[PDB]
Amino acid sequence: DLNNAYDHCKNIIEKHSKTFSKAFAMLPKHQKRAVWAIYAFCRRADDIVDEGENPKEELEAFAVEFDLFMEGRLETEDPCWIALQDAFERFPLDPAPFYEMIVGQRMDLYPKTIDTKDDLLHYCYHVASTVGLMLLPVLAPGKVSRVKTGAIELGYAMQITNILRDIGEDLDNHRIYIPKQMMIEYGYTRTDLHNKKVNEAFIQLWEDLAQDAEHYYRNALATLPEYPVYSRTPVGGAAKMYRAIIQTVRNNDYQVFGYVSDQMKKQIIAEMQ
Amino acid sequence: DLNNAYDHCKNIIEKHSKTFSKAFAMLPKHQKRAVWAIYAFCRRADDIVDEGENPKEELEAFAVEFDLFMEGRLETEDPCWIALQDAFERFPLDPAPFYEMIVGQRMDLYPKTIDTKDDLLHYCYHVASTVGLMLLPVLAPGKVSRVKTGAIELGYAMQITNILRDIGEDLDNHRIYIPKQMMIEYGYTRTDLHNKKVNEAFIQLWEDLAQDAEHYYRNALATLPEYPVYSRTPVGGAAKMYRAIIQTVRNNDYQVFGYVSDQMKKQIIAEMQ
Ligand SMILES: CC(C)=CCC/C(C)=C/CSP(=O)(O)OP(=O)(O)O
Ligand SMILES: CC(C)=CCC/C(C)=C/CSP(=O)(O)OP(=O)(O)O
Repeated sequence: DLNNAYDHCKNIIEKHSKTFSKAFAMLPKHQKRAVWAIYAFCRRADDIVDEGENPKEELEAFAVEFDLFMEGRLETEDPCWIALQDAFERFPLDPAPFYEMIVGQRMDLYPKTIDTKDDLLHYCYHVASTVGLMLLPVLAPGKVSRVKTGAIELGYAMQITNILRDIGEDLDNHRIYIPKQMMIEYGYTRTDLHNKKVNEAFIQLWEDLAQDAEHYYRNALATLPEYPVYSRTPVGGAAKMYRAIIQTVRNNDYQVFGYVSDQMKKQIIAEMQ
Repeated sequence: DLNNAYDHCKNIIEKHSKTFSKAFAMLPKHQKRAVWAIYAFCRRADDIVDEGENPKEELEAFAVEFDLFMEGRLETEDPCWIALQDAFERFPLDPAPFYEMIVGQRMDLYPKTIDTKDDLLHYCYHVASTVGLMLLPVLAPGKVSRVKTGAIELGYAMQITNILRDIGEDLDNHRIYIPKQMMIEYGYTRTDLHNKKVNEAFIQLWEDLAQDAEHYYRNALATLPEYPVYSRTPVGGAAKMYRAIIQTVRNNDYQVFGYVSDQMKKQIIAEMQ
C-alpha cells in the first residue's frame, strides 16, 4: 500500500543520501514523502547509468516505464513507481524536469565531450537543476515561480561541486567533465590529468569553477526567505553540506584524485537554523 | 655536416618506423634524405606530445624553433633542424602543413572531444594528412597538385587505421577518438568501452570507420600512376602496409584493446611492385 511504498523510498534516500534524508526529514508529512519518491526516481536513473551492467537497455526500460506512468498505463509492483504515482496525484508535479533528467542521464551513457563552460552548465542543468525543479512544488507550494531560478542555480552549484571533488574517480571511469577550453586557457594538459598531478594550472582551473559554484550557492541561499518556513533550513542545510566540500578541498591542497560525516551534517543543519 | 645530419634522421626513421624507412629507402638520394628530415619533424612533435613529461612546454619550445627556422634565425646543433634546413633550401617544401601539424599536435595536448565524423576527419587532417602534404614536393616534384587530394585521403586512411587498432591503448591514456555521435548511433556505451567489450554495437561502429578508411585507401591508390615511377611502389607499399591492419583486426574478432613484421613488410612492398 501507499505507506509501505513511501517507506521503501525512505529507506532508499536514507541509504544513498544521508545529506538529503537528514535535510528533508523535517518537512511536513506528505511533502516529505513526495520528496522521497522524487529522490527515488533520480537515484534509480543515476544508478542505472553509473552502476548498471547494460545501462542503455536498462535506462530505455526505465524511460518506457515513465512513458506508461505518464499515460496512467503502468501496472507495477515497484514501490518507487507506486509512491511517485501518489506524489503526482497529490501535488502539481511538472513532468518536464523528469523527462529532462532522463535526457541528462542519456548524456552519461557515453563518454564526455565537454568543451566550454556553457557545455558544462548544460550538463549540470539536466542531471542536477532538474532535481530542484522536480522538487519545487513540494518544497514551495504556490511559490514555485519565485524560487525557480535559485533552484536551477543550486543544481549548478551542487553538480559543479560534485565534479570538482570527483575528478579522479571520474577519470578512472573515463569520464572528464572539466571543459577542454578551460584546460587550454590555464594550460592544464591531458597528461597532467592522466598523471593525477596538482599544479598551478590545475589550481587556477579548479578555483575558476569553484568560484562559479560559490556564486551559485550565494544566489540560491539568498532565496531561502521566499520558501515556506519548513523548507528554509532543509534547503539551506542541504546547500551548505554540499558547499562545505569546496573549503575542505582547498585545505587539502586540491587533492581530488581519490567529505561530511553524519555529525558534521547535523552540525551544518543546526548552524543553518 | 649535412651528410651526418641526414644520417641522424635516417636512424630516427629506421628506429621508429620500419614501415616508412623500408618504403622510402628506394627513393633517389636527395629526395630520400628530404623524406628522412620531414619524418623527423613529425616524429619529434608527436613524441613530445605522446611521451614528454611536460609536453606543452616542450611543444611550445619546438614551435618557437620552427618560427626561428622559418625566419632563418635558428642557430642549432640539432641534426633534425640542420637536415630540414637543407630540405627546405633544396625543394619547394610548403611551410603551411608544417604549421598545421603543430596545430594538430596541440590538439593532442588535451583530452579529446570528438563528436562527429567531421570532427574526426579534422583531427586526422592535422596530424596525418599534413604529413602527406609536407612530403608531396619530394615524392612528386612538379606534380603536387595532381596527387594532393589522394595524399590528404591517404592521411585519413592511415590515421583512421591507427585509431581503429589503438582503441584500448588510447583508452588507457584517457584518449577517445571514436566520435560520440557514432557511439550513440550504434548504441556502444561508455561503459562498454571502459569494460573493453567487443559486442555487436562495437563491430558495427568499427566497420563503419574501417569502410571509410578502405574508401580513402582506394582513392589514394588510384593516384599512384600520377606519381613519378620511383615513388609508386614506396607510396603504394606504405599504404598497403597500413591497410593490412584492418583485415587482421577482423580476423581477430575486433579485439583491439591491447601487426606487421619486417618480413611481412618486405612481402607487401614486393607484391605492390
Ligand atoms: C532544494 C532545492 C530547490 C535543490 C536541492 C536539490 C538538488 C538541486 C539536487 C541535485 S544534486 P545532484 O548532483 O543532481 O545529486 P547527487 O549527485 O548528490 O546524488
Ligand atoms: C606518401 C603519401 C603521399 C602519404 C603517406 C604518409 C602519411 C599520410 C603519414 C601519416 S600516418 P600518421 O598516423 O600521421 O603517422 P604515424 O602514427 O604512423 O607515426
